[PDB]
Amino acid sequence: KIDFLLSVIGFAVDLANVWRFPYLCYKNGGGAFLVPYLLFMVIAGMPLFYMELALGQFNREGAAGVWKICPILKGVGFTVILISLYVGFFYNVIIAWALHYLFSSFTTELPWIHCNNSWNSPNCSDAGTTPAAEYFERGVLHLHQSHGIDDLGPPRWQLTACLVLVIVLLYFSLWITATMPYVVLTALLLRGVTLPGAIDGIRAYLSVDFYRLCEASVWIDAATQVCFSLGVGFGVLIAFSSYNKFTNNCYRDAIVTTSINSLTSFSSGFVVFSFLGYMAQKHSVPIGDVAKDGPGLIFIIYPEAIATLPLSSAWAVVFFIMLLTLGIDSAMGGMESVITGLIDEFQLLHRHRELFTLFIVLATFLLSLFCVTNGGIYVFTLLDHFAAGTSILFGVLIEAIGVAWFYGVGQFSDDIQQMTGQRPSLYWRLCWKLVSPCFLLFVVVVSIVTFRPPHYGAYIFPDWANALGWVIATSSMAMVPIYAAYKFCSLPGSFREKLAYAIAPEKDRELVDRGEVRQFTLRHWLKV
Ligand SMILES: CN1[C@@H]2CC[C@H]1C[C@@H](OC(c1ccccc1)c1ccccc1)C2
Ligand SMILES: *[C@@H]1O[C@H](CO)[C@@H](O)[C@H](O)[C@H]1NC(C)=O
Ligand SMILES: *[C@@H]1O[C@H](CO)[C@@H](O)[C@H](O)[C@H]1NC(C)=O
Repeated sequence: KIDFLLSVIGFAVDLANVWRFPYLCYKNGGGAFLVPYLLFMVIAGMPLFYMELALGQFNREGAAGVWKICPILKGVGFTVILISLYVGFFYNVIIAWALHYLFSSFTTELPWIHCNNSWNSPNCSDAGTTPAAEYFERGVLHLHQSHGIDDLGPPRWQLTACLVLVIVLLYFSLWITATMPYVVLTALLLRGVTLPGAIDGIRAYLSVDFYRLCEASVWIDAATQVCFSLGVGFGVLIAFSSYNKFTNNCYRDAIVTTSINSLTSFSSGFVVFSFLGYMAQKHSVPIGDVAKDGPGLIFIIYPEAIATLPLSSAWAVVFFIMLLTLGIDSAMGGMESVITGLIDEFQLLHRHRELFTLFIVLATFLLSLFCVTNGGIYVFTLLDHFAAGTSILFGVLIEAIGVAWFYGVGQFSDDIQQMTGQRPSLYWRLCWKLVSPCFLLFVVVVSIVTFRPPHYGAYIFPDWANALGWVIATSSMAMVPIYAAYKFCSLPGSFREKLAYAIAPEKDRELVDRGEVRQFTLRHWLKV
């Protein structure tokens, strides 16, 4: 009971629900993003969470070692590793910013208050631009000294020192902590509720605009955010569930996890939009013109909310300590999963583990050094747009198609019944077989066909930036066909002989050899 309670609480609050969710909610309107989020969640987030839990718990192997049930579909074990590496590249800049803010918040006069600092412009408006946004973009990022993604400039030494500290802390780390976010968020929520002009920001939150529901960006954003929040599509759920006993049940875990995650996301968006409405009322501007729909929205929103609070310095220190802890936890989880999977896959990198871990850490630091330069927000935006999205949805769709069609929904249900004593009902089987793959395929095709170039406020990325982004997405996406070709060419025999062992499970060896392959009959495919 205590261990199970602490298990659900751990996944409840993370960097996805605190940082990315309000950004994507403000970008898409507020309710026109809430509707697709719930629609995609209740349909294809719980079934995939349950499927990943059961697969990991039964196979008792890592992200790549599970695929002995469909030997040809193993490139999705390296696709997820590449995706996690790409995410971890830009996942450290958030922690560097948090460290910078925590260090700079150790004073009696906060710097994001008034328009008298050396990093200000004649456009600054004290109750143009706000002092908090001007501080973030001109005294921390120094974005005004870069023309665009073409003109980056040398890295800054302060953010480089913060990055080095983050890297060493992560490497050496790789009751009180688990309850600080709840208290801090409750204080912020109460303060935002009891503020003038918050009702407008709440009305703008709980109101659906049908004109944006006919687009595609909001559907793609909701689909990607569901996977980012729940944790599916990264290969960490399978690795974690590899040690989840055998008799532990998975549907009860999935239901509670999904419910708590949804509640936390809703509360975070509520707080952010309430403060947005207050500031819009204060500055005599509409809610849609307060700030830019960029990744650094919380770093502009939250300093002002702390400033409107008594004893603002202590609250600032506590908030940024909490943010640093959350980022460290998420980064540790991702890097641990990547390293463990790579070590397990190759038996050569087992006598040399510390060297491999040091090499991975060094490479991640070197490739994350690109976002510390003057124009690093452009590289951050490009990575955020292109590392996840089409690649993660493609990997999730391939995993679902494999596990369901190529293996057997009935066989998966029989395995689950053997594991836990209860065979899944018709809702789960139908969702695994038909409902989820169709909605994933539609989203993938829509995302691929539609253009949607990235931008940062008013900067428009050139053609070569989009080409590079598509290159780095395709690099992760294209691990399935190459492994399929290698596996097909490695097996011996003829076309039928190779195809028999390429798709049948490794537990089916004694039966495929004696002229009996289950995947060669219509009844196997036509069953739900
Ligand atoms: C990209 N990774 C990040 C966030 C999503 C995916 C999953 C991974 O898991 C974390 C985690 C922490 C809190 C909430 C949700 C996920 C994790 C940390 C420590 C130990 C295990 C897992 C971290
Ligand atoms: C702003 O800065 C100037 C010069 O640093 C200083 O003299 C002044 O007192 C500050 N405040 C106002 C309200 O001008
Ligand atoms: C400041 O405002 C003026 C318009 O009054 C605008 O032309 C200029 O580009 C602004 N400066 C910056 C750095 O955005």
